[PDB]
Amino acid sequence: GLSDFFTQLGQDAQLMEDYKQNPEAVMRAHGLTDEQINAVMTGDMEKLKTLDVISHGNG
Amino acid sequence: LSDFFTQLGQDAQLMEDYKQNPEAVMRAHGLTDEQINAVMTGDMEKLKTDVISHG
Amino acid sequence: GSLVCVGTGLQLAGQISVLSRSYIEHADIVFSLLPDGFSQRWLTKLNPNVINLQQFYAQNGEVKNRRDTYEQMVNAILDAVRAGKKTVCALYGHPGVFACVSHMAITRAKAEGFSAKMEPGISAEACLWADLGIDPGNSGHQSFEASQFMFFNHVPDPTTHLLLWQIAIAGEHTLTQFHTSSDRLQILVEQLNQWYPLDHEVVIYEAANLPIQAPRIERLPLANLPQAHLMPISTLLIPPAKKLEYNYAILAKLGIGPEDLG
Amino acid sequence: GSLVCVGTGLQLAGQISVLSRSYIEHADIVFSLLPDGFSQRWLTKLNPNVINLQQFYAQNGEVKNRRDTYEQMVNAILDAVRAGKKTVCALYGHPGVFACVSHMAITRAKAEGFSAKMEPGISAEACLWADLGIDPGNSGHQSFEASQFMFFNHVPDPTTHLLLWQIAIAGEHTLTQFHTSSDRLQILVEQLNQWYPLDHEVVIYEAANLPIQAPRIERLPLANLPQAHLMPISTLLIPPAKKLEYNYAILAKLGIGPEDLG
Ligand SMILES: Nc1ncnc2c1ncn2[C@@H]1O[C@H](CSCC[C@H](N)C(=O)O)[C@@H](O)[C@H]1O
Ligand SMILES: Nc1ncnc2c1ncn2[C@@H]1O[C@H](CSCC[C@H](N)C(=O)O)[C@@H](O)[C@H]1O
Ligand SMILES: [Zn+2]
Repeated sequence: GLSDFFTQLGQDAQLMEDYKQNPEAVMRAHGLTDEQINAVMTGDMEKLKTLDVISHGNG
Repeated sequence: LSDFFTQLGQDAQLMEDYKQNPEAVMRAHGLTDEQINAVMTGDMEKLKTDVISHG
Repeated sequence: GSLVCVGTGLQLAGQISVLSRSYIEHADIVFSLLPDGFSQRWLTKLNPNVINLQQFYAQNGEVKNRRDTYEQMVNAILDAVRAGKKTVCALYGHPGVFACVSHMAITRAKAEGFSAKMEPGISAEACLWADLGIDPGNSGHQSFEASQFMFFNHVPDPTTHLLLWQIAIAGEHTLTQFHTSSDRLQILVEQLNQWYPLDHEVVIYEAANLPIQAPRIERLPLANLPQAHLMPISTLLIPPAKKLEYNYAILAKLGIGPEDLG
Repeated sequence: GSLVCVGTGLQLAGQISVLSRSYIEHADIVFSLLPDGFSQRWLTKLNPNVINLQQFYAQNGEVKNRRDTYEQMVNAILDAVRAGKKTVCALYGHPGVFACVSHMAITRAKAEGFSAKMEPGISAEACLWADLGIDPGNSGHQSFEASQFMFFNHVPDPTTHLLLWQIAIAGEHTLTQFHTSSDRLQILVEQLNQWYPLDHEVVIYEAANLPIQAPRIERLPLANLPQAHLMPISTLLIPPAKKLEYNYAILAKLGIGPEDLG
C-alpha cells in the first residue's frame, strides 16, 4: 500500500503535481493511515520505513 | 531514420541487438546504404542533412 | 502557472529520467534547447506544444551578447508562466549544470510568486566519468569554465582530474563569437604550464548525442591543443600531473602514519 | 555473458534513465545496492532475479575492511558474467561516481574478454546543484573524499564550490567503522582553517530518497561541524570564501582588461 504509492508518485509527474497541491488529500485517497500521513508531515523517514558508502580515500 | 534512433536510444533490448550486429539491425529497420555508411564512418553531419554559460 | 526545468541528458530519448519525461508529457507548453533535430523531433512527439529557444541565439552573422540572448530566453519562459500555463524548460543534460537560463528563470519565477523547481539531469560531466571509466573520487575532481580560469585567478590541484568546459571559446571575452582562436588557446597552454608540463597528455572529450555515435576521446600533449579541432560541445580533461602524496602533518594530529591506513 | 552498470539516481523510481530502466527490465540477473527497502521493492518488481550486494557489508558489528566488502561484491558480479548471464549492476545515483565497485567489475570484465560498460546516472552532486539552486559553472566546482582530503595533500580553491563526500567517516583510517569521531572532525576544521574562517557558513546536504521527503540543507558555521549530526549519506558543501582576483597577467597577454569583459 505505502510502497505502491511512493513508487507511483516518484514516476508520475501528474500525481506529483497533484500531491504538491494537496498532500493530505492525495495521501488519504491512496489509503494512507493517519500515522503514515503524520510521519510524512513530520519527515520521520525512520518510522515510515517501520510502518551507502562504496569507496574510500586510503588510496 | 529519426524513428530508428529514438527506439534504439530508449530500448535496451534493441540496443544490445544493435551492438551484436549494427548492419543487420539497421538493414532490418530500412536504413539505406549511404545512411549505414554514414553511421559506420561516424559522419553525423551527413546523417543530419548549446553554450548557455558566460564568464 | 508553474515552472519546472528538466534535463534531457546527452543521448537521444533514453538518457532522460523517467520523472522528467513525464513532466514534458503533461506540460501545457515546453521550451526546448536540444543538441540536434533528432531529439527535437522526439520532443515534439512527446508534446507538440514547443517553443524552441534556439531562435533567440544570434542569427545571421549578427553580433549579439550571449547575455542578451539568455535574457530573452528567460523572458519568454516567464511569459508562459505569468499566463498561467504549466510550463516546462527541457534543456540538454542537467538543466542547471553550466546553464544560466534555468536558474535565472526559477529565480524570476519564485520572486514573482510562482512555483518553480529544477529536476537534475545527466550532464556532460556524468557522461565523461562513464565513458573514460574515471571515478571523480579517485584522486578528486575540479571543474572550471575555460574562460573564467583564464580571466580570474584559479589554482588547480594537480593531483585531481581537471575539467575546463567550453574550451572552444576559451578566452572569447566579447561573448559574441562562436569560437576562439589559436593564439587564445596558446596562452592557455602557457598558463597551464605553471602546473602541467607541455607534454602532459590531455583529453578532448565529446559525449555522443546519438545511440549510433561513439564519443570523442582524443588524447594529445598539452602543447598541441592550439592546433586541435574543437567544437562547442568539447570539454577538456587534464588528468593528474602528480600522484597522491601523504599528508604527514594531519596524520600526525590523527596520531597515525601511512602504515596505519586500512 | 556481459556487464552493464547503471544508476537508479537518488529519488525512488523516477530518477533513473529511461534506457537504464530498460536494462534492468531485460537483465538475466541484477546486483543491487539501493538506499532503502522501498527502492528495493521497486527494483524487485522491475525484475525479480535480484541479488542484494548489501549483504557483503560487515554484519553484526564484525571488524571487516571495506576493501574486502568491495572485492566480494565485484567477484559476485563477475561470477554471474562468467556463467554467461546478461548481468546488470544497479547502484544508487551514478554508478561510477565515488563508487569503485562498478569500475572494478567493468575493468576485470574487459580483461577476461567480456563486454562491459557503464551507463551514466544522476548523482548526489547533480541533486545538490538543483536543490540549492547553484550552477557549478558560476565560480567552478571541486570534489574530494573527506578522508583522502585529510590523509593526502590537497589544496582547495576557496573561490569555488567545494564538496567533501563521505564526511561522516572523515578521518576514519581503519575502514572498519561506519562513522568517525568529533575529534577527527575537529582536526578537519583546523585543517580547513588554512583557507576558510571558523565562522564560515557551510552546508550539510542530503538529497531526498523518497518523493514525499524534503532534502536536508542545514547551514552552520564551520566550527560547529564536529557537533553536527551526520549520516552516511551526508555531503559537506563549503561555499567560496574568497573574491576572484583578476588574472591581470593573462588579460594583458589577451590585450584586454575587466572593462572589456562582455
Ligand atoms: N556532449 C557533450 N560532450 C562533452 N562536453 C559537453 C557536451 N555537451 C556540452 N558539453 C560541455 O558543456 C558546455 C556547454 S554548457 C551546457 C552543459 C550541459 N548543461 C550539461 O549537462 O553538460 C560545452 O562547452 C562543453 O564544455
Ligand atoms: N542522498 C544523498 N545526499 C547527499 N549526498 C549523498 C547522498 N547519497 C550519497 N551521498 C554522498 O555520496 C557518498 C556515498 S558514495 C555513493 C555516491 C553515489 N553513487 C552518487 O552518485 O551520488 C556519501 O558519503 C555522500 O557524500
Ligand atoms: Zn563533479
